[PDB]
Amino acid sequence: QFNPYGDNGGTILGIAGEDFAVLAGDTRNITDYSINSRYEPKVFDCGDNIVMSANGFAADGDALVKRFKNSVKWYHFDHNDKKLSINSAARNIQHLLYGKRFFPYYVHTIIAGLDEDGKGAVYSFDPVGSYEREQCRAGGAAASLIMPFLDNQVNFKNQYEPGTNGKVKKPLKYLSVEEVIKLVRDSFTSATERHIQVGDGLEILIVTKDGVRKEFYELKRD
Amino acid sequence: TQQPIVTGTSVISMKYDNGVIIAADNLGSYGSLLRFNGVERLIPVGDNTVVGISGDISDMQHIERLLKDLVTENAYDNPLADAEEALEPSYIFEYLATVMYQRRSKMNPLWNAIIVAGVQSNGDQFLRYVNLLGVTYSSPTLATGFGAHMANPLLRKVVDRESDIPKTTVQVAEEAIVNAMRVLYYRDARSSRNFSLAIIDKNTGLTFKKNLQVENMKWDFAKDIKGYGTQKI
Amino acid sequence: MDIILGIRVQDSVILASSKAVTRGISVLKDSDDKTRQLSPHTLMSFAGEAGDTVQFAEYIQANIQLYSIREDYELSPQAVSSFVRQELAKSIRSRRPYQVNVLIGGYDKKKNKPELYQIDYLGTKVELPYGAHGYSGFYTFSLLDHHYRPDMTTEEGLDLLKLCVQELEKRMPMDFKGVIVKIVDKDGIRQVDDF
Amino acid sequence: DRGVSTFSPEGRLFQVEYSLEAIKLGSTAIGIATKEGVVLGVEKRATSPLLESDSIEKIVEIDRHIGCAMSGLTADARSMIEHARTAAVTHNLYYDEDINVESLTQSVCDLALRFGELMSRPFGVALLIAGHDADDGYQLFHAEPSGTFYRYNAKAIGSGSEGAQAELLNEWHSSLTLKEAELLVLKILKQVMEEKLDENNAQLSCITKQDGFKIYDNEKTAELIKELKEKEAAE
Amino acid sequence: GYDRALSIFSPDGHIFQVEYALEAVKRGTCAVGVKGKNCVVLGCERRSTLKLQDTRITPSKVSKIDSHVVLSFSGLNADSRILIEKARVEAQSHRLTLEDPVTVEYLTRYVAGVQQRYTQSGGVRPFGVSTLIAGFDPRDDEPKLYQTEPSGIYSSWSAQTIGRNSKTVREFLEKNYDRKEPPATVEECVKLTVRSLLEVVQTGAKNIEITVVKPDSDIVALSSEEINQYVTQIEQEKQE
Amino acid sequence: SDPSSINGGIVVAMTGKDCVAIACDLRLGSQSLGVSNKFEKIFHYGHVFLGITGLATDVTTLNEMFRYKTNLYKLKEERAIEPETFTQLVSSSLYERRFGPYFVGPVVAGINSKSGKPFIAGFDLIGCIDEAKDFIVSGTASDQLFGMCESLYEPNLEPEDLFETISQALLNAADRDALSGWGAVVYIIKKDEVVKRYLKMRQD
Amino acid sequence: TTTLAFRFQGGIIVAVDSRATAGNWVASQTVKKVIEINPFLLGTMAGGAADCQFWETWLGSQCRLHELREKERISVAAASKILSNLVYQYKGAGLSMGTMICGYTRKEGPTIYYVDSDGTRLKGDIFCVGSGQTFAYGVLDSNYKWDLSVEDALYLGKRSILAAAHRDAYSGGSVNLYHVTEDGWIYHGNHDVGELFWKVKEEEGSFNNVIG
Amino acid sequence: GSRRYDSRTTIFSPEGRLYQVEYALESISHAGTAIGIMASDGIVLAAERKVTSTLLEQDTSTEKLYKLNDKIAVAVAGLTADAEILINTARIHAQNYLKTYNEDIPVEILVRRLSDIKQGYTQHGGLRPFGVSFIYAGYDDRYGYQLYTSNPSGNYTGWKAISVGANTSAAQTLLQMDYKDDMKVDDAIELALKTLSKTTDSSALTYDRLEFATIRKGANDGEVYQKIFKPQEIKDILVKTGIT
Amino acid sequence: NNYDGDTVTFSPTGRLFQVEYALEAIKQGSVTVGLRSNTHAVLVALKRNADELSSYQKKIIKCDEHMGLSLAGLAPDARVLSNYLRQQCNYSSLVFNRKLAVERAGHLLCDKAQKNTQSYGGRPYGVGLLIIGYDKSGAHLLEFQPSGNVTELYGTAIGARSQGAKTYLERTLDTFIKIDGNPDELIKAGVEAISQSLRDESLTVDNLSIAIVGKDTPFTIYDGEAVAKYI
Ligand SMILES: [Mg+2]
Ligand SMILES: [Mg+2]
Ligand SMILES: [Mg+2]
Repeated sequence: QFNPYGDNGGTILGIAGEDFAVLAGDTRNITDYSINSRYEPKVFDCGDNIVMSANGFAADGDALVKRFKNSVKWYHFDHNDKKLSINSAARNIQHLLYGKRFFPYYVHTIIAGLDEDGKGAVYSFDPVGSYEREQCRAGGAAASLIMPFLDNQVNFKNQYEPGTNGKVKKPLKYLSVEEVIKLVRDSFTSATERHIQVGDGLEILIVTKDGVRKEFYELKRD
Repeated sequence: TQQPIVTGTSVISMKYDNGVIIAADNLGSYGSLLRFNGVERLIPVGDNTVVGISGDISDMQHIERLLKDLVTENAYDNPLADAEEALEPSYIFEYLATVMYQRRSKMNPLWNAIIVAGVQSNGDQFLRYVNLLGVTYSSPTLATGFGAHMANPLLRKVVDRESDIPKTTVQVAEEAIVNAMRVLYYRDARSSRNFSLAIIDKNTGLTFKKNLQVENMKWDFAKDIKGYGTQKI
Repeated sequence: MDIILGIRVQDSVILASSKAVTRGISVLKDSDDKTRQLSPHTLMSFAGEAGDTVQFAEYIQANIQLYSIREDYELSPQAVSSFVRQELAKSIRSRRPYQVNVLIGGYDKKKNKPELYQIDYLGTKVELPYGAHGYSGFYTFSLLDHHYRPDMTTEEGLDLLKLCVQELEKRMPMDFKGVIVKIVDKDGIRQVDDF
Repeated sequence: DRGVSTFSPEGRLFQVEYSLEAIKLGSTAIGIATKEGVVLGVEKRATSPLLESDSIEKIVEIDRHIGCAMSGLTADARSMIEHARTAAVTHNLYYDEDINVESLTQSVCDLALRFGELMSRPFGVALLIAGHDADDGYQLFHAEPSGTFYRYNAKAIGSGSEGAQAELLNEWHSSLTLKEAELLVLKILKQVMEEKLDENNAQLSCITKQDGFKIYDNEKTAELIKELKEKEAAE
Repeated sequence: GYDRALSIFSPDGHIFQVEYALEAVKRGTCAVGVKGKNCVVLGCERRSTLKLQDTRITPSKVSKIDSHVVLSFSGLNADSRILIEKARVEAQSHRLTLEDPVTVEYLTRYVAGVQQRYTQSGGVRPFGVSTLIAGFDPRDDEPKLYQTEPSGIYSSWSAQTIGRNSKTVREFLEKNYDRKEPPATVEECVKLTVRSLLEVVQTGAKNIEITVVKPDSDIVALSSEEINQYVTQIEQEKQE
Repeated sequence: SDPSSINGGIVVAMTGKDCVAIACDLRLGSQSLGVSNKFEKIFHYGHVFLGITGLATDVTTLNEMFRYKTNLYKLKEERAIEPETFTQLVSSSLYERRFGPYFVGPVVAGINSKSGKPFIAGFDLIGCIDEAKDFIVSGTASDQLFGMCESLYEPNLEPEDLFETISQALLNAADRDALSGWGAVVYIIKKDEVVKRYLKMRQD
Repeated sequence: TTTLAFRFQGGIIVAVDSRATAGNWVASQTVKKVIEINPFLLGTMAGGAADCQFWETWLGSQCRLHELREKERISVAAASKILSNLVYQYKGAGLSMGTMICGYTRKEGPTIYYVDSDGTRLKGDIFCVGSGQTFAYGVLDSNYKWDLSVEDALYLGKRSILAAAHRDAYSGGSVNLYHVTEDGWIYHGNHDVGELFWKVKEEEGSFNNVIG
Repeated sequence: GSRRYDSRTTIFSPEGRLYQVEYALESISHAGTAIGIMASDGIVLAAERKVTSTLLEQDTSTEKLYKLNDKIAVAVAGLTADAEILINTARIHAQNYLKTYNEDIPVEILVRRLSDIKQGYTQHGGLRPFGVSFIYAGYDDRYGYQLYTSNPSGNYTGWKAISVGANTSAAQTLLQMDYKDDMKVDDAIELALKTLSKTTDSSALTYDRLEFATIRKGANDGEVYQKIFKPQEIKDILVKTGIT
Repeated sequence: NNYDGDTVTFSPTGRLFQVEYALEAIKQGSVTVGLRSNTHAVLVALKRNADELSSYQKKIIKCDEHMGLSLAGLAPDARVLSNYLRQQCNYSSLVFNRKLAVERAGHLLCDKAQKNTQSYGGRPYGVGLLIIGYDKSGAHLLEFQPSGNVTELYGTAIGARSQGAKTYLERTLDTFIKIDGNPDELIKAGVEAISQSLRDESLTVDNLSIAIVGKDTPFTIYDGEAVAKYI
């Protein structure tokens, strides 16, 4: 019997800063125990200061991103070159996903950018279109390895102030872009050690008011 | 939904400094029966592209006809059909990848794994893969089926990353491809000795080699092997 | 839904229907009215698959109300039951059938006679002195076979109905949270608020 | 006879040109755009005194940020309003935002030329579409049955239109207040109307960023009519 | 399918098929609607050119759309049945989906929309019918009276008439109906409605029909003798 | 699960000298539960009689369908339908639902009004005609009926003798079937008189 | 998941948890399980997240179109029935939905309809849906009165989710509270269950089985 | 294109009349006269066949009177072929109703359905209307004995006595003169034949030029019987009433 | 005369009058100019207002990053045809990862307009279009007529009084073709060309509309104070 779905592995991570946002993902593409590519870009600049990644089944992921990029193009044509806000992009993606409710895009989608007040924004989607704004979100193979770490080191969960013994929480102080990238790199370095599908390379897309910048880092190739 | 009947095995390929190489054997299997011994699975499109196909042969022959019709259609009302508005590898691939994903989305796939090898207008090497699921990816080396498991490891020792491509000559690349084809003949039960090889170079163009054979094989050591453990004679 | 009973006496039809609505683990409601008034002298109780029951009942109600307005005339209970049967008989060979069983209790003003019709989801219609759907008949019919008379008063019919419910409350494993009872006679439809 | 989609020798669609004549017979509608808001006003024109004039609905809400006034065969406007309301709501569903006033107007105008041998004839009604969005601020559009729409600082449609437009030519400037615009619509309506203008045979409305689209009470309009009378008697 | 554009504009901006549909309404028997303080009365003319008629079974001029709303008309009888059927279906559909009966305005808006649709759809002619729609909104005691016409425009009326010689009876109503003080009782409203028809009808015998609609689905049609008593009292006051 | 044995019931028909007989039980059930003892399975359209066993909703539906069709037949043809013609109509009507059939076992019985010839016929659920000279059986106790009819039947029985034969065939067959019984009816049919007799039987 | 809604003197209380799981894996603790259909209407999320989000947002669009056309606030009865009639068309296709449509109008008063993906539409006073529904019902049934104050009713809804969050493995994270009045709904904050549990334990004297 | 050849069958005149309906009514005015009379104990249907021949097989012939079901019959005036199309539709409608409700269709419901079909041909489709007028004679348990008529416009009305076809003005005046409410079937039979005998364009009224039918509760006890008269039976009733 | 009732009817001299009447609508429209060099292609359009309170009707529409047009005639027909071009440009990019050739875009417009001239019930398009674009064979300028005729040109003009601008371009042919790598000078030549079609009115800040596409220049439209530089 024909199986229309597959699993191309991969892991992605979106973090929203105070006045910035990052969307990272490894560059390894796989089937079963084979490596298809050591460098296959997974996070894309979609225009209007929005970055996107649809992790899971890569054919559905490529199709969705391609359709969203097309939606941005037609939004400009139909609405006098108006900038597509991150919240409007999110709602539009819900409709793209729910349009295939009974034959889903087998992907976990994440987008990042800035909201209309200039603050950092990340949105997270399930395969059929349910979505939410989030501060911190990992997706894909090693998401279970990364998120507990982020709960602890970004949101300071289970961390209290010394001397008070549980009475006073560690205060939630804002993180810089340099501090976030350190956590992203350490997240993927740790995931690489313990998950077979994670490795080869790490590509990060950073979004600010100035635009979209890229950073690349090598990962272990075993 | 169907099952593949008459099938073709591995297609292997890699990039080198000035272009790309692609190869595939000339067999059409019918399960374990090695039925058809003269099947060409590399199909050139113009003088800048070669499409290598594995999997179902009936679906390959259909794709072969789509590409032939693509060339005809591109020439219509096109004075620059043999120049600036000729078909590029990137155009040919994107078309096939669209068709493959559309066909899987109607639950009626073309039961193939395809590699499109070629050189672009600006001299850039093109090498990308697509299969029955519409899954696509690119890499300095690409291979289908058994080739993925056995050829890629050997070809990756020559070109391990992007920076190794300018350091790799056409002689070294062809040597590596030919060796990989021998290894596949040793170890793939649905392979043949006879194969075709195509080189697409930005300077010397498209060289298409037919009727190549696996040679320099090691079998002599077999005479010393006796029994399965304790047999001395 | 679970228990729906019906009894036709001398001058009226009495329908009794359980109040419980259960969604798997929990009892969501204990006051649910499993009935619709199709016309002033015709009442239909129902039980079957969730959602389909109310959807079907309201669909029938709308059609009979439409007929009443168009002709300025109330259809006979027999005519309404035949319309309902045809809809269910049509439904059973559909893409997705209505999984709904019904009792239709009506008072025919022309013949001055009460009438009770039992129709299952297949479109199987029978006119009866007393009827039920599901497992309800298994517990109650032996009592009805013994005590029933065609010349019973409404009060005697209610007493025989109480005996049936008591037997159900004793031997049925499920708690159906009692029954809402409604009477259909020459003066129309009314609910017995203490049962 | 002849095609419904036929061109005249001058290069105009007969049916579109004829529908424009039906609009000239319609009751007057006026719109004025300012930096403080857009005002929309109409002549009700009841055919008899027994007709309850508050049931005459020639000013209509499309969304909270978009209003609309009509002139001509007003029955034809109902399906246009329905489409506009649907388009406004649908865009909010798809994009979690308000729709641009121009984009709404363009969607309504796409219906216009969908006629042939689709609907059997063009619409016999013209629309003044007024609204506000963040990108282009307060706007007023004139949507015709030709499928064309022009943006206006001020515009009059209906039977008294050319007289009213000449008056709007002199009176409009870029510093008009909302209150000044209200009186100006009332003044020009009073000028072109057959019957004497009051709160029962004329209606006012506006669209502001803060409060959105609002149809004015007869009591509210009555005070503005009294304010108008006094300021004209002041010189 | 037959797609011919029958309703089209003319050089002077008129749609003649819609205007000729109004001429069919002009030919129809007179209908009148008057709303009091706590009621609405619908009066209708019956032409006495047809005797040997069976009045038991002959289609009555006033039709119930629901238990709380009624519709009368002037124009083509056959055309009116199609509008009545559609209205009755929509009334039951509204009850089924909204779980509330239609308002009088909603029902009017629906019927008027159907009439409009038949003025710009291919292969169809407009309805040669104008309607008077009257009743009371659910749980509301304010009387409602609306009018529709072939073009599809509709509006609310304190009192209105349609059909042949409607110009004359509208003249009567415009001088006799006071808005500050409408007919306070059922008697006063019926009397004013019968009076308005007597300006046009001929004999006050079987030529006048009267239907009274009150709040909370209280609708009744007056009989010959009951109407005849109004006819008698009106002329005895007139002999002075 | 099996639609032809949910409701239960039986029909039997026999020929005699210048007469025919058709009979049925009165039971309707929901598997083990007895629901009705007044569910008659024999209908008539003019002088042509039709018995129907099987799924009760289809029994009712088919009666309403053949009433519909025989009423239109009569209006157009200006005469009542004959048994031979009606048999072909049943067959046609059933086969048009070949791949979504009515789960029934119909039986036709009657005398041709012109020739005077006694006629009976049976069908399977998709319309195959069985035109027997002697007898036709149908229902959940069809095996039992075959056994009774095959031994009890002899040709050219007089009306009152045929009544006894068919009655005894039905009764004893029904008493060996859980899903049949609860009363019984026998029609004795002659060229211009038809008698209908309700039988007394055990009610378990 | 645990969601509840109940009618009382001062309107409707809506209370939900925040947890989302994929098997044993806790995907999110910050899920919004109350859908703000419009300023007057609320809906709860249980079963399919997308199905509830998508169709109750769509419902808001339909309610907005209704009041534009009819110039009047839509009834809770009519709003709930639009959603139930929609999901009934999809019956058999695989929608998963268990929701409470909550509103407060003039003609109806405070009203709650339980709407469900197999077509069910039930009016009622108290509803609890989700994997922790049984735990919430216990606290609700034993403490519910019609004459509850707004303050006490808000606490009851908060406390009932806490009961479920404690015992049910698939419920937790935080509690979201809403109070629905005739003039609209009012949000009464996000309450972390971790911090709430210890606070309630001390102040109330409950959860003596748990060491703190 | 094709527009050039379109007659536009469904348009108003400047006076607000439907051209094709009016012209169809003109056609019907040349058809053989059909009369219906309603009594307390039954209904009579009488109709004149158009200029016949001696070689026409009368006993197997039917052009005027048709059975719709056991309780309802119609008299035809106009194009016979058009009438048969509508008659078959009405027969199907009656059986659809009987299948649905298990009760015989009320007379008015059948009449309304056929009249609505005629109406449709005047409003949409661009086809010519049916050139047929019907007299419906029927019984049901709600209103008892009923007479209706319908014409190409799709308008229908109820009657105590009515004529369609040729010379309706003269026929209706004669019926209006001699009809009374307490009249019986036997009296109504006589009135129908006397009226046809005076209005006919033929020299004399004979059995071979007539079709006749009665609907009576003269059926043994609480039921209704339709009687389509045979040629010999029409001959006998002509002698009985003193016309031949 | 007797042969102008519909588009399906030839006249006795073999003319199609409905098509010719559609061509007349273009002549009533406001003037627009198109011209190109080897590196860039320019559109200049005189926008028309209804009155002093009204806006100036937009004339230029973007079809892709590398292609767009200017219109003269029925504006809704231009919207339909430009929407079709957007879709065809888009299909080429999505399916073939290929920017649509300007010449092939002209062929598609010709065939779409042709179908409306040979069938009953429909009508011809009532608009003329000037398409500019930069593809793999450099800069291009096309002229579309609703008869179906599409023509590749160095320069042209359509609309009312377009003959003046067309003669100017015919003189200047050798000069403006050589304006390579200088966008401002190529626009200047286009502004000077459209000036030869003006009477009574002159080019103001809200009157003028300019668009450009080139080697390293996406299709961009200039309106308002962005064209004050060229006045
Ligand atoms: Mg690893
Ligand atoms: Mg037995
Ligand atoms: Mg037993």
